[PDB]
Amino acid sequence: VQLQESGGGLVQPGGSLRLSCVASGTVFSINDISINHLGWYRQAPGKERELVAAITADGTSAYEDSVKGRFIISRDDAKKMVYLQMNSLKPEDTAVYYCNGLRASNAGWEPRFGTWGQGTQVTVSS
Amino acid sequence: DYAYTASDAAETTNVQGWVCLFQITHGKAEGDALVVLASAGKDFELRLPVDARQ
Amino acid sequence: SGNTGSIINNYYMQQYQNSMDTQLGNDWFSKLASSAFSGLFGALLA
Amino acid sequence: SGNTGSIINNYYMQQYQNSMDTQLGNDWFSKLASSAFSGLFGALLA
Amino acid sequence: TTSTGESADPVTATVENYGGETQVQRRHHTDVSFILDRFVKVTPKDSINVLDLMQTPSHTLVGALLRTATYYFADLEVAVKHKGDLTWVPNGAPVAALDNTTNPTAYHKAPLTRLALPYTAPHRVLATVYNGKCKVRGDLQVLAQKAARPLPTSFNYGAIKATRVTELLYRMKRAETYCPRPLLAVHPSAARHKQKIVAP
Amino acid sequence: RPLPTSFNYGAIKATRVTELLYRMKRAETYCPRPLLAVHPSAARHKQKIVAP
Amino acid sequence: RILTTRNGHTTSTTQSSVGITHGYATAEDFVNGPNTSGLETRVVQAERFFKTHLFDWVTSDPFGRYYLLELPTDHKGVYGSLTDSYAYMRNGWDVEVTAVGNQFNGGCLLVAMVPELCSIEQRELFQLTLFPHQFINPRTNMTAHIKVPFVGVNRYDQYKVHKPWTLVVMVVAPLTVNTEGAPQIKVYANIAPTNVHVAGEFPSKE
Amino acid sequence: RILTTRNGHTTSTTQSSVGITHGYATAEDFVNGPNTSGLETRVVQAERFFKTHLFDWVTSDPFGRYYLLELPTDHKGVYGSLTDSYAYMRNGWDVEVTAVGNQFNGGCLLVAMVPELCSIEQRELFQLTLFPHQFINPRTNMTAHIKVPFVGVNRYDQYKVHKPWTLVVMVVAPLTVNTEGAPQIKVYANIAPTNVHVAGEFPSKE
Repeated sequence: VQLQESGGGLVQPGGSLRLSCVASGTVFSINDISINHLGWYRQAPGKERELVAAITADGTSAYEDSVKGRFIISRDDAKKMVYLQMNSLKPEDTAVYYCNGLRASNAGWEPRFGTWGQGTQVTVSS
Repeated sequence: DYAYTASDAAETTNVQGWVCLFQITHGKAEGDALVVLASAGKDFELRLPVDARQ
Repeated sequence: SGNTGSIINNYYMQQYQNSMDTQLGNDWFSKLASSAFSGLFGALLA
Repeated sequence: SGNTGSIINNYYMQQYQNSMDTQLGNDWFSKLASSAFSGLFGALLA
Repeated sequence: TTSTGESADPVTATVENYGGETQVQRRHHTDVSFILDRFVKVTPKDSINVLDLMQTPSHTLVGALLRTATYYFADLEVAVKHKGDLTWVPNGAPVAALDNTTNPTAYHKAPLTRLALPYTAPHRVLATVYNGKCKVRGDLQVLAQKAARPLPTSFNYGAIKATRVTELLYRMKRAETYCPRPLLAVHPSAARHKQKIVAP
Repeated sequence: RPLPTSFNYGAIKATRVTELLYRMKRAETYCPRPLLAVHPSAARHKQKIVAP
Repeated sequence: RILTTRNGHTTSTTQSSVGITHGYATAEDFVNGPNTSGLETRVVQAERFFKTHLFDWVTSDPFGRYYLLELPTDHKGVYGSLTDSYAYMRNGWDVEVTAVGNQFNGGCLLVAMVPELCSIEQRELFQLTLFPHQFINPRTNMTAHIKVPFVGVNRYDQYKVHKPWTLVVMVVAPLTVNTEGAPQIKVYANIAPTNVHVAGEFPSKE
Repeated sequence: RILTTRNGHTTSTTQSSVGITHGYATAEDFVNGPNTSGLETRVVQAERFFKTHLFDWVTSDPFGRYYLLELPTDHKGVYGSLTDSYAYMRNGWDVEVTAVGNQFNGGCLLVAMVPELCSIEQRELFQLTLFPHQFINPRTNMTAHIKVPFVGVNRYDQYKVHKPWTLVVMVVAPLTVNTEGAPQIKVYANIAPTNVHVAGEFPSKE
């Protein structure tokens, strides 16, 4: 019911990161599925936590045009895991990432749909 | 015509509503208890058996 | 009257398929649930 | 009356083969197509 | 609707108290005979198995719904997947008889073999719970009482033996149940315990 | 813009599924909608009928 | 002495009740008159209960303290929107006042429905038993019930410029606690319109 | 060819009318079902007309131009408050569309009531005559009239998450003025709910 993440800590800018989503297992209920729409959120110090990307049930992927083209996302449902690729490292990556799910409303994706997450932080400063 | 018994929510999006118990007023009844029970009705009905190992 | 739905008679005699009950000479809950009080108790206005 | 053509009764009771409909107490197009006007409209000569 | 609480008498309040309407009910799916009539898997042992209805796991559908009755009665059907030949033996018979062929023996025919057995116990009814045990040496008493509070031994439908048993499933017919008992659900940790329903 | 999730007949699962076919019985239908054919590019769109 | 009232899809039950008081009439008179041209209509979705707070009865209030409540008041349901959708209305009232303290208290209250009350004199309080009324004596009961019809010099009224009724609650003997009673008592009300009628639709909001 | 309709305390009269079209049924089916427990009720103050503006028919619009209007829309009367006071509703519709230009114009329009219209294809516009419809040809008439019942997969609906109907107006032949006709034409509508029902009251506003 609460998703764990791993692969963060203190890291130097210019490396290569693959954030991993260690889910609690997704006990999620009844056969009403194909609304499986996960995503990633970033959070700034004292500034409202902002979205980064969102994955649809099968194949569509959108990103914030700040990071558009730089990141790659994909999910593996056969084992039920989802990951986040981090290439082209900038100073803008200093934020805490939350592996969570989306709501897919008419205007825009809404948040959990959950209790809360823990998070992993990637702060890079040279 | 029918409604689900499943979906432990731990989330948003209520489907069937809420019920609310209030206390209007009271006279010198501090600390006294009100026990409450539950049971089926005249026209309750249950259908489609399943086995989720609970 | 369990979970059985064929319409053709059984092939074997009833003596071989099941065991036979004898007589000597639940089901209280269906009498108990029928005796429940439904109406209102006090005087009714409006 | 779908696509079924056997002449021997079904083996299982009707309760197990299909689901049972209940009552509360298309097909408008077959009434609508029957009410079409066929004859001629004006006075007819020849 | 007011009434006296202590009296323990049933009382039901309909929706006609505040102007509503009472509708029609169909309760075919909760009958005891219906719901208990289906196969249930059981973890088998290699050579000798004692057919006892308390070996169904308590979390399955049949297991718990059976365990909310104090006394019961039913016939039995089994479905076995084995190698060699399968021999059944009635209630209360010597264990040497598991080797003799004159007892009902089903010769192997693939894939499995389904049988129908009667009720052969000497009592008029069976029981799911029994108050017979009337209840340094720290571990001694622990493992003494733990094995001194099982059920009596004549609560079974017989035994089967084969060269190897791979599957074994039970099915009850003509079920009757007396004197209900508690039945509990999984206790949520959060505000609700939700199954992930069929949904992508 | 998909349909609601309670519009289904259930689910099936197996170690591997290779084929799956549907058949409807006692069908009833209400409130018709459009139904279109392949739009020819030329003066006619012709299937090649059984002929050597 | 149990009594159960019901208005619409709401109910209310009391166990210490001394009856209902029908004040000034037991039925309703002619609703269709020559002044509406036959355009009136009834609204049955508007007849149900709603609650409010009146005051706190402390042991230090002397005889003659009163509380006024003008009917119809600011409401938010469908009834409170009827007064925004139409120009003429008429309806009777059904009131119920409750003061809950244990049976070891002393004192007395007096509730009454007064037509067109405007600043009663001080000596006139001795004669408030001319209007439909009921007492609340903690020794015996805890509830009061009254019923009133529509009165006025006109057959339909404009509730934005005239409030024809008034619920007033007075103290005739002060409260006493005697080390076994409740230290104080809070008074609440419960009101439901009966036999509403409307005419003369308004234009939209803007 | 005069025809006069009346809903509540409002009326409407036309002199160039070719009839009424009853689409998909002529009566209403069972309103009381096992899903409301007998708590529904009718509201007759909610059945009357209201107007709106649709678009301007200019001579430069080609075949295939359409205009969509989702029912029920933002309204301010008593009907627009019903959707704020209750949780389940159901009602049928009664529509009327008018395009006024003199009889020296050319062109044609086609109005139709479509259940659950979501982005019809371009080729599917050639088959819009499967739904209840009527033409507006300035040479002959100036008004259209349609009547539809309540359709849905449920017996009562939640209008905040589902709009079961849609009024769509399409152009089949462009407008021509010919130095004797009006330079352009404005299209208006006139709609009245029929057979409303409600259940499930809400708490107050705040």
